[PDB]
Amino acid sequence: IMKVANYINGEFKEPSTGAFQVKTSPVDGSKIAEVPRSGREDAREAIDSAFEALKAWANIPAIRRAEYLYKMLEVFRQMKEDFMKILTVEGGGTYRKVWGEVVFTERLIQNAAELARHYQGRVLQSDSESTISVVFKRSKGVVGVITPWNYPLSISMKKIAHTLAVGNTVVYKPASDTPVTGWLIAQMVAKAGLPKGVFNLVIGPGPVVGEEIVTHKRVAHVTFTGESSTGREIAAKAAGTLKTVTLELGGSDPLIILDDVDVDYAARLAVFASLFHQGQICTSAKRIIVHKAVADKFIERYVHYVKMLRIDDPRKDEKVDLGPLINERQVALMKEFVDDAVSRGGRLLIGGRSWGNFFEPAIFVDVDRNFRIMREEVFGPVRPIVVVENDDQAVEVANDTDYGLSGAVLTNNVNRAFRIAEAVESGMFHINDVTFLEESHVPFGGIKASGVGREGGEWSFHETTYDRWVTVTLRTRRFPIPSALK
Amino acid sequence: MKVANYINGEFKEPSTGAFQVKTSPVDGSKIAEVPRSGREDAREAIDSAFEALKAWANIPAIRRAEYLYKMLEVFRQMKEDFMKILTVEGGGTYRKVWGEVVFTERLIQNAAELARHYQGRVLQSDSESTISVVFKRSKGVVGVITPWNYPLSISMKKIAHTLAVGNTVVYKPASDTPVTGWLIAQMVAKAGLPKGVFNLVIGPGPVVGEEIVTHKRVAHVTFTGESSTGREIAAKAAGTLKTVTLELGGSDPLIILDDVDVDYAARLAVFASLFHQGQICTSAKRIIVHKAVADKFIERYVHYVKMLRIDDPRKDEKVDLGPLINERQVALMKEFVDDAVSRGGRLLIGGRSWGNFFEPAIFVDVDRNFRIMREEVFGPVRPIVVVENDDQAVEVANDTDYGLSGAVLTNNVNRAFRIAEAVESGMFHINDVTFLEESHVPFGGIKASGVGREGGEWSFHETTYDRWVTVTLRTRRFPIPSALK
Ligand SMILES: NC(=O)c1ccc[n+]([C@@H]2O[C@H](COP(=O)([O-])OP(=O)(O)OC[C@H]3O[C@@H](n4cnc5c(N)ncnc54)[C@H](OP(=O)(O)O)[C@@H]3O)[C@@H](O)[C@H]2O)c1
Ligand SMILES: NC(=O)c1ccc[n+]([C@@H]2O[C@H](COP(=O)([O-])OP(=O)(O)OC[C@H]3O[C@@H](n4cnc5c(N)ncnc54)[C@H](OP(=O)(O)O)[C@@H]3O)[C@@H](O)[C@H]2O)c1
Repeated sequence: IMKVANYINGEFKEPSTGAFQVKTSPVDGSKIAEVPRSGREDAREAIDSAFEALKAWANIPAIRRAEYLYKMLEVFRQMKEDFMKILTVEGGGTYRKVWGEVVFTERLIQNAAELARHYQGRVLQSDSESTISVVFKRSKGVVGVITPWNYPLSISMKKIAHTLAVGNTVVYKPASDTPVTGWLIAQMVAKAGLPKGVFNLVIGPGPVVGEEIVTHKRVAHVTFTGESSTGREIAAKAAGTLKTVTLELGGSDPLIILDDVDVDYAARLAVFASLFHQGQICTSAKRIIVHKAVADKFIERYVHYVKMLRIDDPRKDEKVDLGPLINERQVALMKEFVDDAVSRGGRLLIGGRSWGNFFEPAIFVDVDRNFRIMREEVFGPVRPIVVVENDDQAVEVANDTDYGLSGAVLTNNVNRAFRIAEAVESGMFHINDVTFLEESHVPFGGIKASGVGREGGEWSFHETTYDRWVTVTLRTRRFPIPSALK
Repeated sequence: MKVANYINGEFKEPSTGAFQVKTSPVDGSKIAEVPRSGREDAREAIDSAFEALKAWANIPAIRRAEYLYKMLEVFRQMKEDFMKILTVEGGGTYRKVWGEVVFTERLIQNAAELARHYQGRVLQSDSESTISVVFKRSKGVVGVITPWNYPLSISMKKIAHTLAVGNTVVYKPASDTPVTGWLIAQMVAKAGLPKGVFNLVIGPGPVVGEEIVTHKRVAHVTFTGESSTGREIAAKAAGTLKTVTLELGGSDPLIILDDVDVDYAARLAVFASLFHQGQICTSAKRIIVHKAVADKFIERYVHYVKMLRIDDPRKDEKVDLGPLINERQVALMKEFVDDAVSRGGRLLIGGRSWGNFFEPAIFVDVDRNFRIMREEVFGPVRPIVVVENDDQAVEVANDTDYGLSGAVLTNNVNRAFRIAEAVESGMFHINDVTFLEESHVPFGGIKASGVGREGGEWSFHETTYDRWVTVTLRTRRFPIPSALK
């Protein structure tokens, strides 16, 4: 009953040119909706609207912004089943995946509302007599939000909800493969009645709409989640107007399994960590590293559970384990990974078939450091298992990557756990749990090629505000020039 | 005098043997031969810092604090040498260089005091049986690239705090102040810091600085300098996803309302606008006065400016202003004066120059199109603008691309706070100079003035990252495969 459109300055509307594109389902190729193909002028209109809305939005008390976010939370709760539907048909997520994403998104919006009133500055001791010295927190201004296709709702809303809570306005450009999720977000914001211009949605190509956002002089900050190469390009262009950035650029997270574990549980945990959402998760367990003393048993058990994974149309029922990859380019890439591994002498334990956008888990052993699946982020269900002889070796292999997002170790030994945790070069680490653990109010982010900054709760607030030192001097002073005085 | 790099615990010549002669801005006399290092010397320093990183970051903080307390001890014995070099090399007066040295002692001590106290967080987990904490970790090897105006205090704020928190350092001082940098390395060497923890490389920004900024093993660059340079650095830094701290100058407003002690305001304004010949990022560069006191203010201000004594800063302790750092700066100030005259500006006083010396040029009848209103004037040329009310004062104050500091002079609490809130700057001062600065406060700007904050724990935030770690104490069930069982 409704057309998909941009949302700019309180109004749903077509791109100025009227150009559109057809969004199809990765499940079966069927048509989902025609969507805007916006260009530079649509981006500019959104930026100007965000800019004009900024001062009124930033200057109201935090409690008023919290109120708007609680309204959004209310509307989101009403829209849950619409979001689940779209995440499944447009993004290819299974029922359990999209259910989890929606539950997390509810928690994120609530978290941002909860924290709005409580972001504190500092009162300082002055080294000088008769002076008051404090630090306020101020919003950065208009913030560009540029997001990916894998968890398009939760990733977008973590950025959007927290950025808004602290008095910034937003220009949001969703991934081209997930525009309907972006439009549903705009629907939610509009029904919650946020002031015009405070939130704007522009649907269009990254190299056009996104680049205008990154280079516009009125944008103060860009928060971006996507590929490491896209991020470095954005960071470079952002420097032109000295805007700050937050960048979460993918990972190749190590899951380290020691010899003292419950092997069967380790295998159940490893299967979930490595293959959930078809491995299309930035903090997926992309490189599995097992101690030789349990390697045979682990590999056997891991493959045993992988055999059970059910791959199907995710709309079929609630128990489907894996849906399709997002598009044909992803399938082609996964084929290259498999092909490279096999040609290098790698042992394909299980899997390898694809059809349309579907791609089965493909598990390898007997790999070395020059395999493409050891050297690159594998954003799909192709996974190497590496056998190591001791903990030093576990750490060496774990760190032999350009990335550094998350990581995990399974062991019951407190010494081995903590030593490995300290030595693994990552922004996040988890002992006895999956690599993709995530909470709404924790600092989520990486080091090395995985990007810059942290998002979640107050860490998001840190990214999109600045500290403002203000003093009051209560005494008159004498000055060193002109020395001829008095 | 001959000066060298300090790399991996050793004072050494650049590998080309290339050197150049540094002269005094005061009289053009020789001061020293200094390295003209290249990309290989920078690479060596970076490599040394990288190899020293693990051992330096992983010792307890109290150990790093001890080294800093030792640096403090050595610095205290070298004070006079720093003052000498700051005057002869940088052109600073006795009062200026004394102030910089006192502040530098405080900076080093502040970094030592704070090292053991930088805390992470223990969080509430939304999950059962889960411990959730956040550690602070060193970023790695940090490049520090510095300017010539306050070469000691600016360098040490960055150096000491960055070291305190377990980073190693590659330092490239400004080409006009390389002896200051060498003296810093002397201080570090005598404190006995482990080899490679701190490294000095003297050479051209476009060669040595470029290599630091683009090298794969550098984790962070902290930079103080011109806005244009900063933008180039930030762009280059993106190639390897290193983070940056940038302080890029200012065009700070000093706002004077009609309820002030006018004579006091004039005295304060002279100090704020013209100390170190206005070569301060937080100099009061645009003076904005309420019409009700403007005539009286302008007269008193010019009266005090008249009294300033400009001379060889080596002469005695009472010289008010020395020279500018070089002839390029004098030529720039002449451009500013030329533009103001051409636009109808009224030169109330000053403008005389000889060699690197320049007598403060004060203009009235200026408007928003003058270069001295539109650009950072890093030197002794200052406009005074007259406004009719507080709204206009704010409009003029914010009509700049910069946003570093600013100040308002008034006894009215409502006007002071409303003006402070409305002025777009990273720092603001009520009833004091624009260039107020302490060792442990967040110093930095917004808009074109740069990115990030330095000073105390704010320096720590810039050169560390947060690291979320959890321990899960229960086993759970997972959603795939659903067939389980
Ligand atoms: N670190 C994390 O927290 C994390 C978690 C989730 C996702 N991811 C990463 O995201 C990757 C996949 O997502 P993706 O394919 O969407 O990554 P992407 O190709 O880098 O694109 C991400 C977003 O940037 C836009 N874009 C492309 N070029 C741009 C440009 N020149 N200027 C501005 N924006 C531009 C894209 O728009 P278009 O769609 O129109 O091209 C999209 O909205 C994963 O491989 C993973 O690396 C990382
Ligand atoms: N915001 C603040 O805290 C603050 C306070 C003090 C000074 N300043 C600013 O600093 C300006 C004056 O200082 P400045 O003349 O030294 O500015 P600058 O020309 O930008 O140079 C600063 C430093 O950067 C180096 N440099 C030049 N090009 C480089 C490159 N391509 N890559 C890496 N490094 C490079 C310089 O080395 P070389 O000497 O070899 O060129 C110097 O060490 C003032 O105008 C003001 O804007 C700002």
